[PDB]
Amino acid sequence: QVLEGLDAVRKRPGMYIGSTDGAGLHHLVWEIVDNAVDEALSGFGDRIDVTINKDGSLTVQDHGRGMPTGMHAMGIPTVEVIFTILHAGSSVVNALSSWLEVEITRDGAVYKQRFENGGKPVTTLKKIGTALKSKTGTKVTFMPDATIFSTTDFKYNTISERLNESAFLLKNVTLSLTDKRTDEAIEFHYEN
Ligand SMILES: Cc1cc(C)cc(-c2cc(NC(=O)[C@H]3COCCO3)[nH]n2)c1
Repeated sequence: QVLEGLDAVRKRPGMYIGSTDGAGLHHLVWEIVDNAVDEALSGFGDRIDVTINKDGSLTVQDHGRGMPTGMHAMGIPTVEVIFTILHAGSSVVNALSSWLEVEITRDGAVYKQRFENGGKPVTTLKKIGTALKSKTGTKVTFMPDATIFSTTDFKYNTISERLNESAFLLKNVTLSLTDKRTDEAIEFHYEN
């Protein structure tokens, strides 16, 4: 198993997300959402909020355990390793984004790391604030690289359908979509 940098993804994006059109663009969304969904499947967090931001970026927030806030080797944050080392999901999105921010909440603290220009870290994982001890979760916001995708316009209906389906499969978890470009909004939740 050979590890690679994010440059490898950028030179061969089709190999990881299939294409660089609308389908490939939305694959980025699926990757980030599936992480939140996987966490909820394990029973952590009961709502997953997706927001299409006005600047074109997209936000996914869950209330699971939060990504690891600890250190890897050489003082490098565990989360930075996940977002910058290709084990060939998260790193792929980061590599194909002009910028990405990840915010982690756990143990009364709120941490944040920011990446730019294809996943280059411009900060470390720094504590930016505090929260209630019970509050946990992960928030990821990314701006897809316009120099890679033929379209960077997220389609509300496409994402809405995918979240609806994810909600039906999860059960007892609320999935929401909010379009800040049009003020459109919707929520999905299926009981059992
Ligand atoms: C939106 C999004 C994006 C990413 C990369 C991870 C996650 C995420 C990851 C997790 N859970 C974890 O990372 C687990 C990993 O095992 C220790 C406890 O935390 N919940 N949510 C959510």
